Amino acid sequence: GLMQFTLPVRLCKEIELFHFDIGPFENMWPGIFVYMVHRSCGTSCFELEKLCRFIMSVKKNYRRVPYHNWKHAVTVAHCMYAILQNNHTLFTDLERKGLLIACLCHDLDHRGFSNSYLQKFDHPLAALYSTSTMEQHHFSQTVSILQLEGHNIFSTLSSSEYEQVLEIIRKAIIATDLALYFGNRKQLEEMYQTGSLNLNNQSHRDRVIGLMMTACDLCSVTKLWPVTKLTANDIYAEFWAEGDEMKKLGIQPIPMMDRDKKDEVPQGQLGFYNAVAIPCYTTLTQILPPTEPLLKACRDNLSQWEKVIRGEE
Ligand SMILES: CC(=O)Nc1cccc(-n2ccc(=O)c(-c3ccnn3-c3ccccc3F)n2)c1
Ligand SMILES: [Cl-]
Ligand SMILES: [Mg+2]
Ligand SMILES: [Zn+2]
Repeated sequence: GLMQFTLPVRLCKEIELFHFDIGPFENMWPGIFVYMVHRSCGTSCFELEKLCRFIMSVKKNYRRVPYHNWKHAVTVAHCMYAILQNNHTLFTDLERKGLLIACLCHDLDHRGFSNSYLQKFDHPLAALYSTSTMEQHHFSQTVSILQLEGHNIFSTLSSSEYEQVLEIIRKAIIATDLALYFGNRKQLEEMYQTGSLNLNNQSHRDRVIGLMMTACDLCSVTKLWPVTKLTANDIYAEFWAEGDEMKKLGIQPIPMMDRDKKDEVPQGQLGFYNAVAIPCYTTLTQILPPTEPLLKACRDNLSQWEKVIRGEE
């Protein structure tokens, strides 16, 4: 009960910032997550014994892939921590509980392949879940782990609170399907602009939580340039492996996934910043002003990629 987690001074201070990098010491990441739960939620939200057992089972069920791995899980959870801490009074106790867990679990058992590759391969999961294929699998994996003996971190919640938090977690994980982001952000853009955005409207909160999930999921593009640039390598290592597997199915991959077209990555990054990342953080900053540093950091990285093209690096 009186057992706090305490980080070294540099981490204690920098973990509060949006651009925090969780570092290369894997064995400190569970402790970093618990620290964030305790400050974001309370030392009472979860039983430490059950939480620690849940975290280590989640870790085991992430695969050794270049990008969609345990480090991504904890990175995405830290961005959500930074959003929640900078918007103290806007979120319920259940929401803060649900969303950190949703972020830790959002890519459970990822193989490093897109929904499109699963469908073209004719993977069994594509027959089970026709849309948001991997995201329905990630939620399924989350429910499976919660149901292991001694792993139900929500046990002290009432029956209705339990149904609510699992519904927050389901919608949050489904919302990390980037195919769904484009329409979600458009709707939020319309609602903010016409003044009809109402955070007491559950359908509206759901949409805002959706956008927070996209923002946390993409947060590699909101780090300092050296982190963003080095993470790009891991992201493209998966894209190129998927490209190889498309060629093995007798399909020419889109240039983004073709390792013969590495020359075109810098211009491909501009499109992604301009079509996806900047619009995401812009709409997020409009709804939640204290998340502005994500947009500023994203714009700085856009400027760095422009410099790569202009041959200045
Ligand atoms: C451009 C478009 O319209 N669609 C699209 C679709 C999927 C991927 C990317 N893509 C390209 C370049 C990147 O750096 C990233 C990117 C940056 C941080 N995270 N992701 C990311 C990685 C894997 C899966 C989804 C992700 F969002 N994503 C673009
Ligand atoms: Cl891979
Ligand atoms: Mg995902
Ligand atoms: Zn993800």
